[PDB]
Amino acid sequence: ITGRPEWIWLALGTALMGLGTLYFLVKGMGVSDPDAKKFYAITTLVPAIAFTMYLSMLLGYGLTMVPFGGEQNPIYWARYADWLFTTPLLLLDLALLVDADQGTILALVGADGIMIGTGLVGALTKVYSYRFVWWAISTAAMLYILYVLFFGFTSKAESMRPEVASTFKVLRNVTVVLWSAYPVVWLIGSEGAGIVPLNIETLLFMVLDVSAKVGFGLILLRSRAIFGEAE
Amino acid sequence: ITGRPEWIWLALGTALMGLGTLYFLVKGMGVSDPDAKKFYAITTLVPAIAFTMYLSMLLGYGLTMVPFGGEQNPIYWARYADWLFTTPLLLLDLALLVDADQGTILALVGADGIMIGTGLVGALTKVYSYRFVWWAISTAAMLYILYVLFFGFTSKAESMRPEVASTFKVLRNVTVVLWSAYPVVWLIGSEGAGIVPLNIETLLFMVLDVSAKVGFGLILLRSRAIFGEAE
Amino acid sequence: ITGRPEWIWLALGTALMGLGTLYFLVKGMGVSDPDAKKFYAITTLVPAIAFTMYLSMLLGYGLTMVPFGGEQNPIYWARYADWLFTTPLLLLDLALLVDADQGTILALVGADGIMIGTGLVGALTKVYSYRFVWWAISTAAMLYILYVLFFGFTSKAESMRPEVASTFKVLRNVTVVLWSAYPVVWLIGSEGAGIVPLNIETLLFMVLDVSAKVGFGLILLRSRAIFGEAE
Ligand SMILES: CC(C)CCC[C@@H](C)CCC[C@@H](C)CCC[C@@H](C)CCOC[C@@H](CO)OCC[C@H](C)CCC[C@H](C)CCC[C@H](C)CCCC(C)C
Ligand SMILES: CC(C)CCC[C@@H](C)CCC[C@@H](C)CCC[C@@H](C)CCOC[C@@H](CO)OCC[C@H](C)CCC[C@H](C)CCC[C@H](C)CCCC(C)C
Ligand SMILES: CC(C)CCC[C@@H](C)CCC[C@@H](C)CCC[C@@H](C)CCOC[C@@H](CO)OCC[C@H](C)CCC[C@H](C)CCC[C@H](C)CCCC(C)C
Ligand SMILES: *C/C=C(C)/C=C/C=C(C)/C=C/C1=C(C)CCCC1(C)C
Ligand SMILES: *C/C=C(C)/C=C/C=C(C)/C=C/C1=C(C)CCCC1(C)C
Ligand SMILES: *C/C=C(C)/C=C/C=C(C)/C=C/C1=C(C)CCCC1(C)C
Ligand SMILES: CCCCCCCCCCCCCCC
Ligand SMILES: CCCCCCCCCCCCCCC
Ligand SMILES: CCCCCCCCCCCCCCC
Ligand SMILES: CCCCCCCCCCCCCC
Ligand SMILES: CCCCCCCCCCCCCC
Ligand SMILES: CCCCCCCCCCCCCC
Ligand SMILES: CCCCCCCCCCCCC
Ligand SMILES: CCCCCCCCCCCCC
Ligand SMILES: CCCCCCCCCCCCC
Ligand SMILES: CCCCCCCCCCC
Ligand SMILES: CCCCCCCCCCC
Ligand SMILES: CCCCCCCCCCC
Ligand SMILES: CCCCCCCCCCC
Ligand SMILES: CCCCCCCCCC
Ligand SMILES: CCCCCCCCCC
Ligand SMILES: CCCCCCCCCC
Ligand SMILES: CCCCCCCCC
Ligand SMILES: CCCCCCCCC
Ligand SMILES: CCCCCCCCC
Ligand SMILES: CCCCCCCC
Ligand SMILES: CCCCCCCC
Ligand SMILES: CCCCCCCC
Ligand SMILES: CCCCCCCC
Ligand SMILES: CCCCCCCC
Ligand SMILES: CCCCCCCC
Ligand SMILES: CCCCCCCC
Ligand SMILES: CCCCCCCC
Ligand SMILES: CCCCCCCC
Repeated sequence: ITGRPEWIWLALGTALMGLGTLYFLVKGMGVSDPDAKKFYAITTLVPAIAFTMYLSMLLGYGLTMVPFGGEQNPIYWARYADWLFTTPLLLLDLALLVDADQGTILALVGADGIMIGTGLVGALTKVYSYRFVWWAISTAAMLYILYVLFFGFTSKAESMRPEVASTFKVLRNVTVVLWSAYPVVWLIGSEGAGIVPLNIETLLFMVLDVSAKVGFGLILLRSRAIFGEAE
Repeated sequence: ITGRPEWIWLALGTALMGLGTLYFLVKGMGVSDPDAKKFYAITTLVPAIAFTMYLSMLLGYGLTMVPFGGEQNPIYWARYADWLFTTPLLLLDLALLVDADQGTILALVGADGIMIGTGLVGALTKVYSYRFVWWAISTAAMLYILYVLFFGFTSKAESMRPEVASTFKVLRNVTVVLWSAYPVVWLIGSEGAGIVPLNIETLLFMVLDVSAKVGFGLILLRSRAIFGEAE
Repeated sequence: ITGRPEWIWLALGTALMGLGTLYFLVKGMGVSDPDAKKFYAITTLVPAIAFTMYLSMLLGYGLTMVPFGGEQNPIYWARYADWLFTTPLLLLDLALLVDADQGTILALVGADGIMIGTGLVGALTKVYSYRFVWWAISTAAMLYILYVLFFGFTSKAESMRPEVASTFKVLRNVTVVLWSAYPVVWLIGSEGAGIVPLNIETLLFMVLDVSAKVGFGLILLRSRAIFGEAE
């Protein structure tokens, strides 16, 4: 395990996701409100899935070698397995907060699936120049998602409770900033142009992942917006 | 890319799915009705997914070699990745049109999953005679789906709005004819008996795919059946 | 096929799932009640999926070799493909019976996904001692599911119809006993410590699978709890 310099960040990531999972699990024990239960379920599952995939990367299972540029390049494929399930759960948290219509939710989840799926294909593609074609398609799917979060959701939040409108606005802003960093790190890291070494890349993704999951969850689950308006 | 004679049909397929995706995306921009949004979301996602998988076939990612009959046989596995997601979306379009009950929708999607999954296993099976066992099981799942579309849905459409009944009937008929061709092409093509060469097989699937997705979508999204009855 | 001593149990399993599938399919033909249709759909799909995966194991497709302990160890990976889809369907049968809230259903299905997914990783892991780390995480996800079935569902059933409360209690008890055997068989069988040989392991899983699917389904589909209260 320690044979890879990036192991320290995989281990820290595993620990922080594990701790985040346990914290949300305990916190949600005292919850009976049916609406709050939905948000706790979604939000606890996110770091639990990430915990398993960080562990698989730490132990070496979630790593494969991909030939491109005349080299055997270490590619952590387990990231995409994580993201396939956790990024639509994160979007679902946002969509339920603002009572999004079903068509909009399906558009978001579908675009998200395309985003992660094409990122996976790009990560595993052996023809170097083609990796960036997949990156571009994935990034276009991301831009669609960000567009919807701003010009379909923000003006939906404003007709809702003030506490859900303010909580949505904060989580929207956190999401757009954090999620936009992922394609940049991929592009300059070992999957793309290879300018930033894998150990630093792994650190960067770990900070983004913990912030986008445990950070996000801490903000959401401390808000009164997750509860039905009750006396 | 041009090293494979079937590349021209993969390229045309990619282009037509891409163009179809953009057309539906633009067309749905001016839509606020919650019901119509569902149909636009579902129907736009279908060629978008197909676009990505056609591209993966064009660039060579979605192709693998399978030993059977003492030969290395080129198998485009990306078709099944496409179909796994797009065929239940197509069925969902039909089921929502007639306000199908939840049990029926689950039966359809489940049978569809079995249909595509067993087709994938058959496509990748190395014992030649066993490929046709999987083809038979998949075809039985197809026949179940077609049965339900006729003797569970058609008589559901008739108690609904005339515009939804007439639109459903047309899309049902398009679906049954087009979908029934797929097992025949598989059986006589490079996956099955090998009587029709891969380049012609690829052409045939491209025509079926564009018709079943973009053709289907053009009929559906031009109907007033996708809108709630409103003043 | 007969080259593997466990083939007889794979063949019997295939037959019993096939027969169970046909029986439930015929039985549900005379059903119009929308609630009952949901239970028939879910419950018929379960042995149908299991039938396909038992067949893939019989024909040899669903088997791979995994190096650990200095040996090439036969691992039937198709079990996890089965279980990935059938265990959440089984939980859905239980959850719908007691009209579980959406948050609880998502927690169950999510924990179940983690349970099966980590079992799959453990089954395919090449570092022997690490296989048991994945077994432990999977078992913890199982224990969460069993906890919810007892201390979240049982007291939900009691405020419902007596026929649904009594049917739920029986199916809950069947589920907890049968499902708890699976991690034990894995641990002592060819995936784990290797004390019980593969042919006996295969027998054990076949008895558990038929009981947990066809047995379970026979109890559920003969109950009046699956019908809406109607005059
Ligand atoms: C509604 C939304 C969910 C829409 C989803 C959007 C989605 C369509 C976007 C594209 C997803 C698609 C790229 C998934 C591809 C998975 C694939 C990378 C798995 C690895 O297999 C690739 C090659 C080795 O590089 O296998 C070597 C050759 C092997 C023989 C491969 C044969 C097995 C195939 C992988 C079977 C395909 C199954 C499905 C792709 C399962 C989806 C997995 C998940 C990653 C989407
Ligand atoms: C409700 C509905 C959705 C019901 C669904 C119906 C469904 C059950 C029908 C059968 C689906 C099943 C056949 C999927 C099999 C996928 C498999 C072909 C992927 C390729 O792996 C096959 C071999 C190489 O040929 O791998 C070589 C050996 C490798 C070590 C394989 C180990 C990895 C396994 C593939 C893990 C299994 C994961 C699940 C099958 C994911 C499902 C993918 C999708 C195609 C259904
Ligand atoms: C809401 C709930 C559903 C939550 C779900 C919980 C879930 C997160 C729990 C963990 C699931 C995760 C372990 C699935 C891993 C599948 C993996 C074993 C498939 C086989 O690939 C493993 C190695 C060979 O051993 O591939 C060799 C290297 C290859 C290059 C691998 C590259 C292809 C990757 C497999 C692509 C990943 C796609 C997704 C994992 C699809 C999920 C399949 C299913 C088994 C969950
Ligand atoms: C918890 C994990 C999260 C929130 C991950 C988010 C990841 C993305 C938004 C990834 C986006 C990518 C692209 C837009 C193109 C390049 C490849 C990706 C997959 C890194
Ligand atoms: C957009 C793509 C569509 C609508 C594809 C539909 C495909 C089918 C109905 C495929 C059916 C098959 C069988 C019935 C058995 C042989 C294998 C298949 C998968 C080709
Ligand atoms: C129809 C099949 C059923 C109901 C299978 C149930 C399987 C399980 C509950 C498996 C559990 C496992 C663990 C808890 C850890 C070890 C690995 C598994 C996957 C066997
Ligand atoms: C969105 C953030 C992307 C920028 C990442 C900056 C990383 C700087 C680290 C120094 C680069 C290491 C190069 C020498 C090894
Ligand atoms: C459902 C349509 C299946 C029939 C396809 C007919 C294809 C005819 C093309 C000629 C066959 C090529 C054989 C000589 C290369
Ligand atoms: C939950 C049941 C696990 C116990 C399984 C008992 C199997 C006993 C069979 C005898 C073991 C075979 C060892 C000699 C080959
Ligand atoms: C490819 C995996 C996509 C599914 C991820 C799980 C999250 C799905 C959330 C469903 C949202 C509800 C839509 C109506
Ligand atoms: C194996 C992939 C199956 C899921 C495909 C995505 C479409 C699912 C549509 C869900 C229909 C709603 C059922 C209640
Ligand atoms: C990884 C596969 C998980 C999906 C299995 C299919 C069963 C899903 C049942 C959905 C229950 C409804 C939740 C709201
Ligand atoms: C186009 C929608 C406006 C809100 C999205 C902001 C786009 C940020 C760009 C992210 C950088 C990705 C490379
Ligand atoms: C049995 C349901 C009647 C409607 C379905 C028509 C079946 C068409 C056969 C398709 C050919 C597949 C090989
Ligand atoms: C902790 C919840 C109480 C009900 C679950 C009973 C646990 C049975 C243990 C199963 C054995 C697995 C190794
Ligand atoms: C070796 C790099 C070749 C450049 C490929 C860039 C493609 C980016 C596509 C953006 C439309
Ligand atoms: C080499 C071909 C052997 C014939 C197999 C046909 C099987 C079809 C099954 C239909 C019930
Ligand atoms: C070779 C076996 C080494 C023992 C591993 C047991 C790990 C079990 C983890 C339970 C917390
Ligand atoms: C990680 C295993 C958890 C099993 C005990 C249940 C913890 C309490 C959860 C309350 C919903
Ligand atoms: C509760 C702490 C969980 C941390 C387990 C994984 C950390 C890796 C240590 C090497
Ligand atoms: C908008 C046109 C999209 C076409 C891109 C793929 C066509 C392949 C050209 C070689
Ligand atoms: C209807 C009987 C189904 C049995 C088919 C599979 C049994 C395997 C026989 C070798
Ligand atoms: C993006 C950083 C999130 C910070 C989380 C802090 C949570 C405290 C309530
Ligand atoms: C099956 C062929 C469909 C033809 C689509 C034409 C759409 C015009 C409205
Ligand atoms: C766990 C054993 C189940 C027994 C099923 C018998 C069904 C008869 C109604
Ligand atoms: C990591 C366990 C958290 C302890 C409880 C925190 C207050 C709910
Ligand atoms: C008003 C919300 C500001 C949140 C910005 C957080 C940036 C990481
Ligand atoms: C809305 C601001 C987006 C900031 C992008 C930051 C990418 C590192
Ligand atoms: C391909 C872009 C379509 C242009 C608009 C068509 C009329 C909505
Ligand atoms: C009355 C609907 C006829 C549609 C037939 C289309 C055949 C491709
Ligand atoms: C309902 C008519 C089906 C026609 C099947 C055509 C197959 C090529
Ligand atoms: C296996 C076929 C079952 C025959 C009908 C049983 C009574 C519904
Ligand atoms: C009162 C229900 C008892 C069911 C026990 C079944 C054990 C296999
Ligand atoms: C509730 C009793 C569980 C019995 C476990 C049996 C495991 C073989």
